[PDB]
Amino acid sequence: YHIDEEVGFALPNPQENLPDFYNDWMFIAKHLPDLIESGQLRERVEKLNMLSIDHLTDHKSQRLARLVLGCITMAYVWGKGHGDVRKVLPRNIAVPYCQLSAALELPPILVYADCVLANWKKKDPNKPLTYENMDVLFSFRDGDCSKGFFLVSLLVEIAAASAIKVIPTVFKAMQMQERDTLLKALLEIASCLEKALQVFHQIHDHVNPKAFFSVLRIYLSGWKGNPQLSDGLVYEGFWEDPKEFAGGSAGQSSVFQCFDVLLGIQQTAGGGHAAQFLQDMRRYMPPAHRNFLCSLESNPSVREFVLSKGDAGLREAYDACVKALVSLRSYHLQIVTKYILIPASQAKGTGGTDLMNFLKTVRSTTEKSLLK
Ligand SMILES: Cc1ccc(NC(=O)Nc2cc([C@H]3C[C@H]3C(=O)O)ccc2N(CC(C)C)C2CCCCC2)cc1
Repeated sequence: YHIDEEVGFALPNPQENLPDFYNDWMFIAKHLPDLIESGQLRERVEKLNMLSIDHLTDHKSQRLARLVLGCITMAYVWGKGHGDVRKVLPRNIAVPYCQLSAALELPPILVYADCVLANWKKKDPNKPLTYENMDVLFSFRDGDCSKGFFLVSLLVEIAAASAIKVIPTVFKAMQMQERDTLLKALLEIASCLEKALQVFHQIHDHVNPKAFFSVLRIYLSGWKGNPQLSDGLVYEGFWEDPKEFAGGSAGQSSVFQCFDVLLGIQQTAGGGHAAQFLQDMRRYMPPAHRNFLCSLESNPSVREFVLSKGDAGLREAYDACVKALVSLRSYHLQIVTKYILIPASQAKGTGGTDLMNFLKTVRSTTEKSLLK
């Protein structure tokens, strides 16, 4: 399922340099701030040779190439970020990008798995995974707080990895009827989820709201229900008609969904808009991680097991997990207020109110699953 013990859904030790064959791509991606500002970004993209993807032969080089092409694509479409957009992606980016995206089974737009899960390095390999020892590989504009937003997102993923590695213990304990082992597992998950909540606080240290809202959000925006590209984007030379794809959001994280699925909280049940969105966002996750979520829904229910045993210790450990999720969602809502709602007050579903209502629906659905 391509889940790492240490960093979870994050790509371990991402690749940083492509083969020299792709130098022309890497130069543009590494210089987005200068090229966007000077107005050379679009000219440089339009001057690119067509580069075959046949020199990208392992998962790490393909993932780096997707991140490179994805950042180039956002810079090309959105430009300087003030409404002068391009609705046609030139063939010499669109064709290799779409081919690579098909091989990796991801849509041809920058997604969370590119610009967070694969967009990072350790400064010192001998030091731990702390903010001070980490950097991103690509940013869009000087002052866009991309390092802070991407790395804090990644730090939440790494924190969650401590809980994700316990999930097999949970199902093995239910299968083997190991009550004490299951109780310890559920409590360990809840403890890790509250430590993940502590990581959330780091966003205030590294991301300021004006920069995030007015700059970074622009470059992460997509072309699904977006009035600036109402029919989607033309991937020139690959598909004739434009296609719509959503921009990035926290709902693309597998961490956002996997614990609800583990605990039997049915966030994708029904035809409601929140459910449909979370189902649709699975298409924006790496296929192995989609598969992991699907396997969790097919396993015997943790929730029915705990409810069937007349075990107040099991129910409370389960409830500790649920409350931890509820806290996480509530802090998530505070982030929406500080980083979106308030900056806005001075694309369909992108509106801060729609984002707010979505998280409130999710948090309510989580609260409903409390046993007592
Ligand atoms: C392409 C792309 C897509 C997404 C992202 N990373 C992002 O969105 N992180 C995020 C955003 C919001 C706010 C805007 C509203 C939302 O999108 O729901 C709240 C919380 C978070 N996390 C932890 C934070 C403390 C940084 C998320 C919360 C769920 C688990 C992962 C981290 C980066 C690039």
